[PDB]
Amino acid sequence: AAPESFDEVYKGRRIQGRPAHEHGGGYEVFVDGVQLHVMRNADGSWISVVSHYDPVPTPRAAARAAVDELQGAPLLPF
Amino acid sequence: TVRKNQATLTADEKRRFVAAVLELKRSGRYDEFVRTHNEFIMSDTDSGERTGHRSPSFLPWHRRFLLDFEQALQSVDSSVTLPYWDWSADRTVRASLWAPDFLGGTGRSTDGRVMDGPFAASTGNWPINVRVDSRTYLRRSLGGSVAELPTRAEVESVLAISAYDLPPYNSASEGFRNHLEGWRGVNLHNRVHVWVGGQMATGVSPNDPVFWLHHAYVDKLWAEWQRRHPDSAYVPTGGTPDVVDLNETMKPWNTVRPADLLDHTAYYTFDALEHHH
Ligand SMILES: [Cu+2]
Ligand SMILES: [Cu+2]
Ligand SMILES: [Cu+2]
Ligand SMILES: [Cu+2]
Ligand SMILES: [Cu+2]
Repeated sequence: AAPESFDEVYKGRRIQGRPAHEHGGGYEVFVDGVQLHVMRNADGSWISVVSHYDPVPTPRAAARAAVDELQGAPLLPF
Repeated sequence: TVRKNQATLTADEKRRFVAAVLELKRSGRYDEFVRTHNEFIMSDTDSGERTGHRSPSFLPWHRRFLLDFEQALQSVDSSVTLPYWDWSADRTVRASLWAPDFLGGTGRSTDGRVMDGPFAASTGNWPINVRVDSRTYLRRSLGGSVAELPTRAEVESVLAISAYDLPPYNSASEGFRNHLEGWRGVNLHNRVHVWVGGQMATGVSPNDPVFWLHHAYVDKLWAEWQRRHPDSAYVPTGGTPDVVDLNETMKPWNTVRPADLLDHTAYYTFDALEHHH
């Protein structure tokens, strides 16, 4: 059962999530309109391709961790 | 054919390892390793097909992947072998690993940029091409996102686990493989990726040459586990959906099985590896 969608500006960047070469994913995240690959683990935690080894509780937390990782840099599409 | 602790390499060995890595990068061969790893990282899932990690085949897959990379290095300089980083022993930013004559040190604070060593962006010799974060320079934040590397006592606690792996054969598993991988428990391999930071914390983690030394030590720990548990072996052993069973072939090679990779001594030995006691 999918997490809720979200939309906010986090550290100056627009992060969005929504239920929907890489897995068939039930949830999409975007950083300034560029899709960020994210993945859910069996225990319900989430990761993203820019923070793959450090599970966080929700897709929004993964989007925020991606903005933190990027330090302002644009994301490239997968 | 001997894999040595990084801390013990001679100046000549460090130089030749570095120069072979830089030549694989220059010729374009290096980045395809980065790309293969990212494809499995992004595709492996806990409830679907899973081969390169979060699964029993995490260990044999990385063993073969590292063999492919070591063979490419040897195609450039046949004297070079993969060194390993015992992050339980060499656990500070002061380790010789991180010196400018080997891998260079941590990233500066502003932008995580590695400023020294042969892989610093300023050299012009280490462009980050296969990437998600759009920046093109090597980044690290040693000890940034997590305080400490695993200790010998914590590694020993994982080595003590008798079952190789357990149903459901994924990130929720109990058993040796998942505790070494780190998704459950005190956390060994995942924590090391987090501790280095920069590209090592991402799905394009072979962008950092320390990737190979980390995984060579993870591979050594599998060998130590086998010595501690000569009675325990790879599982599952047949007919498991979405998981590579013992005698099933593995992507992307398709021509090798976990069974063909359990015994490392067919391909290399270690500078030191205890006998079962
Ligand atoms: Cu996907
Ligand atoms: Cu990996
Ligand atoms: Cu545990
Ligand atoms: Cu890894
Ligand atoms: Cu015995």
